[PDB]
Amino acid sequence: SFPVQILPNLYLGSARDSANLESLAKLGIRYILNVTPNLPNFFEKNGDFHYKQIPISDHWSQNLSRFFPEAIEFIDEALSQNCGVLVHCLAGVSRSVTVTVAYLMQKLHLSLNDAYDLVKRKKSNISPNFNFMGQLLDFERSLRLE
Repeated sequence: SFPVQILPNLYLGSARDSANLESLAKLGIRYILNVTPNLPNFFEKNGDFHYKQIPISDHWSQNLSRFFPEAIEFIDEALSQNCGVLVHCLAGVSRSVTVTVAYLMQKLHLSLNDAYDLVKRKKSNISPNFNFMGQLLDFERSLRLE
């Protein structure tokens, strides 16, 4: 299996997907965001390619993880440059799913339902995680404040 395209330039990868830097390059992906439980936050530029790892604790907090903003800035900084972005979850998928849905809500002004549905359309195995769901509804309320 390979990473799915949620939107032009926006890709979502699961733990089992072929994260082959050559496959990625072909698809015209110069950015890569690894979302994974408890890894040190780190980033580096490989000339063309950009790489970043940000933690997303799947703990009960209603807390975003302050990395949602960075994750979005990173995805945004890519999409703006009109080039591929891969949001990858190295363990499972819930975390990268909650990240791209959060992105879709803020930058494409989609509601949770529409955003989540868009992702379910391209990734049917995914299932909701109540904790993350609670955090995204929280996130949407801020956005709603306007």
